[PDB]
Amino acid sequence: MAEVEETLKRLQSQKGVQGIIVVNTEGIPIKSTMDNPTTTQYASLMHSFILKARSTVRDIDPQNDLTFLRIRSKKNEIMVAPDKDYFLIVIQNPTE
Amino acid sequence: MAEVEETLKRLQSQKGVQGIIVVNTEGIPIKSTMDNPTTTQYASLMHSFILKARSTVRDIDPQNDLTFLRIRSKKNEIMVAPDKDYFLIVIQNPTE
Repeated sequence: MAEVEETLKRLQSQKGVQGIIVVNTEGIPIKSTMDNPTTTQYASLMHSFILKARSTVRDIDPQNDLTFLRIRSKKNEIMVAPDKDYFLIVIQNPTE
Repeated sequence: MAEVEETLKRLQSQKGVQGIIVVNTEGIPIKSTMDNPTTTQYASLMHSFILKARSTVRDIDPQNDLTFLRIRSKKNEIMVAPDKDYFLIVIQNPTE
């Protein structure tokens, strides 16, 4: 938990970050700064993102693994990837 | 089409590139450098990939549109995004 808190501090301290969400293996948002309705949705939505893309990646090759999933949108970029036992979600302005 | 072809030559000319594929909205790989079975599979799950995320993003909000899909793997990084009427896919070694 502290790990995410250490990164959230610098993120929320810098300009560009819109909010950081953290979901556990159970699916519950252990921590989040986004909106109420925006967090609850992102929790499952994001969690399902890596879950869906994962089953697909397996088709890309026999021996593969997921460790990064970005999606540059029109509003902002939300970084999401599989962690030890949780799903990190970093939302902020676009970089591309 | 030519645009993608111009970028393919340079890519195939440089190291790192594993293989580039060019699929349309219908599902026909106008261009491909990978293997026979490797192309069909890639172009197969390709359309299924965008259709998967595009279906999820709809939950994030009403007004939006994906324009970048990157997935860092263990074998290589596969980046794909929506084009004029096709889906460009650049496969090569990892960058980050």
